[PDB]
Amino acid sequence: PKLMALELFKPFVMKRLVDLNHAQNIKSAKRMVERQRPQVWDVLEEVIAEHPVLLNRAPTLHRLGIQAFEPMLVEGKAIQLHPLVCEAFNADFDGDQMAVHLPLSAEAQAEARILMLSSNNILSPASGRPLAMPRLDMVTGLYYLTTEVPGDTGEYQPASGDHPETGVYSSPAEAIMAADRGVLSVRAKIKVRLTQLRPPVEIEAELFGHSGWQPGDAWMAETTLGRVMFNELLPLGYPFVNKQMHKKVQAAIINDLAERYPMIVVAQTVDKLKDAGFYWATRSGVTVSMADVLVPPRKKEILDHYEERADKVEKQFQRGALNHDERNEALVEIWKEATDEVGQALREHYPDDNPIITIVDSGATGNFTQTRTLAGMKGLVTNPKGEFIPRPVKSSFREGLTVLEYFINTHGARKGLADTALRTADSGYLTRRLVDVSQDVIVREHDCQTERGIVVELAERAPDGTLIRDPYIETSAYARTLGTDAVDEAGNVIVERGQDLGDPEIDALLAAGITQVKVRSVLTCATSTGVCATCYGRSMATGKLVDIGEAVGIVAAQSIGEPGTQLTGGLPRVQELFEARVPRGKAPIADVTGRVRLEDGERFYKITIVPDDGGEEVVYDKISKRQRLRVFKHEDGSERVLSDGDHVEVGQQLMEGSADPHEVLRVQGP
Amino acid sequence: MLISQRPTLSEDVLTDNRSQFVIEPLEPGFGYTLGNSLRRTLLSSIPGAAVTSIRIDGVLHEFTTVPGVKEDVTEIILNLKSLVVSSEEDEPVTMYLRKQGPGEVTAGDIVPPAGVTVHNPGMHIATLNDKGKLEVELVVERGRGYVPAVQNRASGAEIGRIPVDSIYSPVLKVTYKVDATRVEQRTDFDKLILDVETKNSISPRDALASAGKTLVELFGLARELNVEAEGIEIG
Amino acid sequence: ISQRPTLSEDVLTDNRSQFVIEPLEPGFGYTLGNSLRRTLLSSIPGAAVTSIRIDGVLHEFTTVPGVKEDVTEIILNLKSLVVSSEEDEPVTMYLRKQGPGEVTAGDIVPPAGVTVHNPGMHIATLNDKGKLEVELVVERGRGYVPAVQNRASGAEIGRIPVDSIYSPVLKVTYKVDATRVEQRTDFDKLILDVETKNSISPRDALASAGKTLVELFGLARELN
Amino acid sequence: LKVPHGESGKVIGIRVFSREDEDELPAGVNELVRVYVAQKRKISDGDKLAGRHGNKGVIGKILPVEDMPFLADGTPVDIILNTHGVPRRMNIGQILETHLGWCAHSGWKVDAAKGVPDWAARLPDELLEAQPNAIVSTPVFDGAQEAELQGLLSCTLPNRDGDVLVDADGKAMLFDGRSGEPFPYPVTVGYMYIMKLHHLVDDKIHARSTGPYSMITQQPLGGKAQFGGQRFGEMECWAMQAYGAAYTLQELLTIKSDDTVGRVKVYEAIVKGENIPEPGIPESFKVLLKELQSLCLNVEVLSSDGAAIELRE
Amino acid sequence: LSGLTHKRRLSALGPGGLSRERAGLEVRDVHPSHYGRMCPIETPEGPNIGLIGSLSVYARVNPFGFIETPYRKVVDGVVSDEIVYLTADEEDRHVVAQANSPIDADGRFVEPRVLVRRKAGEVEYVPSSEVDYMDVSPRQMVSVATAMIPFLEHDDANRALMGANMQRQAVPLVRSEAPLVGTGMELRAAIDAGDVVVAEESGVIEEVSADYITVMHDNGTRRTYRMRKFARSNHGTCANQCPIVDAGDRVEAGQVIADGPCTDDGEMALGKNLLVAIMPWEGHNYEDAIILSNRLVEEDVLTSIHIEEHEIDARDTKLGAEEITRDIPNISDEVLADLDER
Amino acid sequence: FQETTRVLTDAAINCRSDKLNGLKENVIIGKLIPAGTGINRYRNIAVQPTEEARAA
Amino acid sequence: SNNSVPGAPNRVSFAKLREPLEVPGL
Amino acid sequence: GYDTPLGITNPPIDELLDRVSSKYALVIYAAKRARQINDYYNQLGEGILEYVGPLVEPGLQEKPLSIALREIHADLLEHTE
Ligand SMILES: [Mg+2]
Ligand SMILES: [Zn+2]
Repeated sequence: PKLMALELFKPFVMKRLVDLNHAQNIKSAKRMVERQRPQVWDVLEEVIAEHPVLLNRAPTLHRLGIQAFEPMLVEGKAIQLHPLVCEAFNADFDGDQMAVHLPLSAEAQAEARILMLSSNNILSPASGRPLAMPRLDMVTGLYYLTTEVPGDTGEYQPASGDHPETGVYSSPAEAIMAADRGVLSVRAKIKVRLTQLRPPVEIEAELFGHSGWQPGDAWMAETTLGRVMFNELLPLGYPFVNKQMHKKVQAAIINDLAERYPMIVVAQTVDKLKDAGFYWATRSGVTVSMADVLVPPRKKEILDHYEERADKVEKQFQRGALNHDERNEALVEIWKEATDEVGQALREHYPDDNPIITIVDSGATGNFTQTRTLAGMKGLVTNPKGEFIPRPVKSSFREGLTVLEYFINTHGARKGLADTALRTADSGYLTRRLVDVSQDVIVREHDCQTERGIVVELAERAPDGTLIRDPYIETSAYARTLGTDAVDEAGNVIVERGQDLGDPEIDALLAAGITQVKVRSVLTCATSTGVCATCYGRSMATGKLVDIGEAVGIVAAQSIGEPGTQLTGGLPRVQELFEARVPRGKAPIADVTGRVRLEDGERFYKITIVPDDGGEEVVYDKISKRQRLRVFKHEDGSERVLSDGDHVEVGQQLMEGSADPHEVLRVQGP
Repeated sequence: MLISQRPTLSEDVLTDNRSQFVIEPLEPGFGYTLGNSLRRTLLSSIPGAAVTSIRIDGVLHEFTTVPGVKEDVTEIILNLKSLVVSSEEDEPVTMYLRKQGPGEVTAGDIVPPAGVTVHNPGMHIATLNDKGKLEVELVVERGRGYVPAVQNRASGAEIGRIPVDSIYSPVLKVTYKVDATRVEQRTDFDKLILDVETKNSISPRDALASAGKTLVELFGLARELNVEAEGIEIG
Repeated sequence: ISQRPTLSEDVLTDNRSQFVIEPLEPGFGYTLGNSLRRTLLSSIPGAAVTSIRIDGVLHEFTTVPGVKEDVTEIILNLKSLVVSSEEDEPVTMYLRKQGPGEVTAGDIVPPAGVTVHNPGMHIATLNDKGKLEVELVVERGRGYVPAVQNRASGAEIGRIPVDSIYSPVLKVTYKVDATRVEQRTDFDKLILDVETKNSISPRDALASAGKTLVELFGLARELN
Repeated sequence: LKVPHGESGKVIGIRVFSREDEDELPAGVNELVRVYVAQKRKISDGDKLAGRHGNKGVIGKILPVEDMPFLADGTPVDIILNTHGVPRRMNIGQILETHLGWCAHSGWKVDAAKGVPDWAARLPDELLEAQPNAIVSTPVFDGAQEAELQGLLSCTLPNRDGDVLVDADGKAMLFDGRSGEPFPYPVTVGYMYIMKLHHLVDDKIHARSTGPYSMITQQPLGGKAQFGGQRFGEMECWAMQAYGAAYTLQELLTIKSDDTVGRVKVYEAIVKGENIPEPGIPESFKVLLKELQSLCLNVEVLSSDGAAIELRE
Repeated sequence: LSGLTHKRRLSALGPGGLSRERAGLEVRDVHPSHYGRMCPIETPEGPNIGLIGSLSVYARVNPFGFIETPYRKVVDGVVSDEIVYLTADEEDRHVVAQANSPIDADGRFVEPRVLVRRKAGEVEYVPSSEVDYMDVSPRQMVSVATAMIPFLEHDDANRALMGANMQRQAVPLVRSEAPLVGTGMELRAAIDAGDVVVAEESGVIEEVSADYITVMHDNGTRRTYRMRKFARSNHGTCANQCPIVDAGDRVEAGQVIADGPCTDDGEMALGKNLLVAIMPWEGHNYEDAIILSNRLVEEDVLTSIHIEEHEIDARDTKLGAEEITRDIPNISDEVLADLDER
Repeated sequence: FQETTRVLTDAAINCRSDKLNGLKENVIIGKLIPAGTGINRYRNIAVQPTEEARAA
Repeated sequence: SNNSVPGAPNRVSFAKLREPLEVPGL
Repeated sequence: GYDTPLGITNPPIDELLDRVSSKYALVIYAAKRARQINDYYNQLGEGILEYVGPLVEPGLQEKPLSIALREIHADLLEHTE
């Protein structure tokens, strides 16, 4: 706002007013600024040019909570913002305020321009996946503009008889004119010649032999006009795409852009995509009305059938052959089946062009459960204890509930609201302690030269064939640093040591067929104080190797503590795990390696351990409430339940539960 | 020229053949008043000439490739539409293209009668293998805008004339963005940025001048409806 | 192809009027009408009150004896007064009444050069034993200016700044009739409907809009 | 007494109380004056609006009248909501109300030929016909049903020009006012009752460059009426340490807050144009040193080699 | 509305009661016996949730301190117009049915099996020959605030809570308008809030002026009602009253004659009627924003009035006595232009 | 953290000297924190124009 | 009809006739 | 090959980081050069033979720090450490 920028930048304005001879002395200049004479506004836009400020959104959770920015004067009395960074501030627009700080010295201005600029922090410190992506309306705009409908005007028509090919356009410059006139709709399949967009990695091979594609070479593509428009926003040289821009597709495209290109190109691309998405969302025809919400016509039949079953069950109870617990179980199962059935019917009924289905399907917002509640039927509602009411809620919010049904729904949601209220402080209580413990960890030396590392399983080769990708690949060893060169059973090495794992490196490694890799970690880092840069790995915000001196403890503390809000085990489990108290389950372990035998009775469990190599069998006595922990025996089948004769290694957990960290320490090692 | 506080001035930034025109500062709420109307006039009110329909000697049904050529009929059409022309007489004229023997066909091989010219002879059209006869008849007409894909659907005969959509206007692509800027104290005066890319027929500045002339002549009809009105003056 | 310069036709009703422009190029009868609408509703000069003085009062948030409505409602009613003027200086009008009745805009006494175009309006309901005496300032301009842009003058304590709505135009709309049968006979006929506030006849407003747009577009025709 | 930072308006009433005029007062005082300042606020950005069904929101932009989309008749809409927020919250009721609002605004006349229709069987005869903008009621857990509302939407009166603006489904064909082309698809339009919550922006916006300082702690005052500055909580301290930012943190803690010598020096340097001088040493540290020395614990600050230093002056 | 709802609030905190940290999750959620006594939807959304409730519409308090609700007497498939008030235990020991169950115009049930609530919150179908009591009105369980929300049964409970907690935060505007779709409760709400002057005894209007209204009774006695103008409320808004009647108008006792703030024609009006459209629009209403037309700022459809108060007081110091004076030490007269001699 | 008297007196007896290598202490005093742009490696950076650049 | 307060504006309502008693003194 | 950057961003951070090993060093590098430039611009009014001023043409009264970063990017400035 003007009325605030004239207050933060008061001394600079005074100086430049006294300099340009609009005021003789400082006192007159200060008077002029305070009275807001029409001379000042000319100076104000000059002084604040490219002078960054800092925006913070109290309370701040993670290191992206305070970010630099460049100011722009604007009318009104509110601080505008760029939509993409809202998720960075986790701030919606119900009236949440923000604080503005201003740096003065040359050091502070340079530091705010280089380190803390918003355009440079696109990558989340936790995972490395960019968090500045199209979010709510951009997603549905793009999902509309890139959809294809098989029955629209201007569609492709193969030649037949006296009518030659209609629907072939020389260049998209002509296609846009055609759409403007009113003959071509932007979602109809056509063949168009392209001259600036690199064809997909496959078509290029046939059409060009990889002699080298160049800007200016022509080819022909079967697309809609929409995908041609959407690919003109991605950077020059990125291969053409042909896919409906669901949420996941955009995620993948943005990830590739982040990995294979500098940050600036990614930022400019994301801005262009936002602009196009907003401009094309308005015309999407996404409107909600009472007509769009449609009630399935077969609901009555299903309701009466399951009601007949339920009343028969209740009569069988009235005959004395059933217990109350049986009554509750039978009714719960019947009504769960009924809700699933009406949900299936509803999913079938709605045409794909419904605004509700368009909103929920393209990954914008919500689930299908909310739509089922809105249209089909409520289902089952909870109790203050935590059980399910035997009586269901047949009515749907479109059709309107009754007094008693609404009463029970009211009984429902207040518990959730109270839990949401209570979890707020417990989310950050952990973060405070974590930052307390690990504030002195700083990258100090560039290397340790020590080759001790750790072993990580990249993938799995199932006996069925080919390879099975490890689900934990993107966390455990996605962005580590190697310690030893990568070579397969063949004599040709694939990746040399010291080369950080990326996405191309990981994919190539999996293609060459490697399973276990040795990588450098931070546990084995050999330095008395702090850690080492190389042993640490690749920074999660820059995307390249971490710099010397960067604080690393605080980043980890924030990263662990931030997502604690979205919990429900849980936060107490995390607290127990870090504080390392004695666990509740208190599972046993195989202090001596060997086979396991069951001698348990009905009251307690008496389990014997027969050492493989001499030794003496060691027998544990425990409670019979715990079940045996299934051990993947040498038969390679983890479904083999623990039994006498199963073969286990040293320290194997015997029954289900969580072990004492101290015993595992003194048995195995660090 | 005093009632308006500030007089807007049209700048110009050039590149190869496209250009950017900046107008600033317009009175608040005028950027979209000018941008969209100016864009539409630029696209669809600049008279020019274009190829209407083609005739090929040896074709009965148009789907199959012409004998003795490499590019299909469709690629012939796509190459031919891009070719630019410029005629003076509004009545249609006819162009003849003749080629024989192995080699390649350029645009310069078109022999135009008086009053009709081709501005980019160096355009690849088709490749002919050994012993290939290619005789094409082009119909060149004048007008404005962009005709549909098929100029005439019910109009036809056994002559084999193929109707072809034509891009009459010499302007290809026009986009515009509207930003904010400040004058005096109010900080919402519109500034218009207009990007225009055209053919080799007309330089962009001349196209913009023609568009402005057309629009002012249109609004003069509303102006003359009453001789004496106040309005607003600018410099 | 076809070379027909456009033409305009006028149809008149009581206060609103229709204007038909034809024949326009395909896909161009919309933006033209939209430009006319965006100018007619924002840049038509007019005249309206900017300040009042009431005897025996100092500020707006109060009342006066003998009147059924306090000063705030008097200002609110006086806002929608319709006044037409041509002098380029702040002119002054008076309004006084006494005794029971209904003080309406008809009792306004205008000096030379300004006119009031709605004697049937209602300003206040004057009870018995209630005087009323007000003095009005009328200016010219365009668009709209907030009242507080006038308080900086630092004049006497009695003057009450008042908002202003200089725009006379009330409602504008359009329709397009498209002859689109596939031939060279495609055109758009634009029908523009205009209604104003009984102050300025519609044709004059349309003329003002046309002149503003002509002046604006003229800067593009000049070469380098 | 001066008007606090932010207030404005016109004085409308002055109450003066004096002890000598037989008026009861608290002991120790003689004259007490209350002055009332009134101001007529408007609506702008930042102000908070809300419907009745808990769909709150904040004002984002106040477009000129000609930019708003307008119906076919030519009346621009007064407010534009968003549709991505209805299905998630399940406050579908507002949609129903919106439809009914239009049915109430333009009035309806159900056709009584061939008897009353099936959906008009239970509808009381008072609601068969209604004049324009005639108010109606709808008791909770009773009142208008979906069939009745659907029937009403199809039997609405035309406007003064013999046109029906809305359709059977409840949608209408708007025109984009910013460009000119009609919207490709019909949109939902109706009348809604909208309030104005009491979280106004003008009592939240606040700025400070250099003003009063507290006389006890040598820190700037708090609150808005005291022309104070903004709290800098420890979480921001962690967030600044995370970036590797050092000079910014030291400056935000030393020469801006409680360096009694540094602040004047930096003001003079800025207003004169020279380089910002180095930070001094915060008053909090000197307070800590005095508190420690008052407990008989000799604390001194050594130099790098080992030579003793003093922070006396 | 804010005052009316504030007067009926039931608070579980306070002296002699459990503290904020004493309260657990057992003393916050709705118990099945709240039906008809404490409204289950209205509650502050902050940390005090559950502890603070609102009394229902029809509840009244028995002499001992328990809360009674009305009921209708049903003998044997016959509904009587006698109304009997019951406490919690009596409602426990009997059987009760909903009020929206179909009834015949003669006074008999139609369907054999009707829906009935019973003890411990159970609800089931039961033949019509043993139903003891039938409720009065469908709105028997809602507070006053939540009874003013149209189409209440179509909204989720969570959003209905925020809908009921925002009418208690509105702001009176300069000139108010009655809503187009109301729920009928607002008339009684306004007339019992007490902020609208209501004629005590019938008569005719003699002198009506912006400051006072004079009415002569039938017997010839006279009365004069004074009306507060631009008086400060507690939260800074303006409390203004205006007449609606005119001279010579016959009025009857109990009829409203001067609406207060947030009232038009004696009905609770809090906001305006705006023409709305439902559509995303080029990103200015992304994530719960709202776009407004400039017409609202023009016709001041939504302008309010705020009145602040400032207090000064001069006490007797030990060095003398402070005194309100016009002669400030060394202050230029341009600063001191607007003061009087005092 | 806790029991300030205990740690204070225990440090007092031993005449313990604290080297400001941490982030809580350096932020209590007000010195540049020894992380990021505050370490001694970068603090004593000198910068001069190259000899190739000169004023004609 | 259903209104008990004299002179109040008429407000037609969708309802089923229900009148054992009116809302008590609030 | 990217679109020409606007305002603060130019010169882009990557091209800058090509010429300096570690970004923390870049911060102090730019800060010290900017201090020198401001000092020269301060003394040019009343003194001679100060530190050498900007090595590239300043625009219409732009900040010294922008000049420092711009002239690092063109590699007109050496680095010692
Ligand atoms: Mg919020
Ligand atoms: Zn290491």
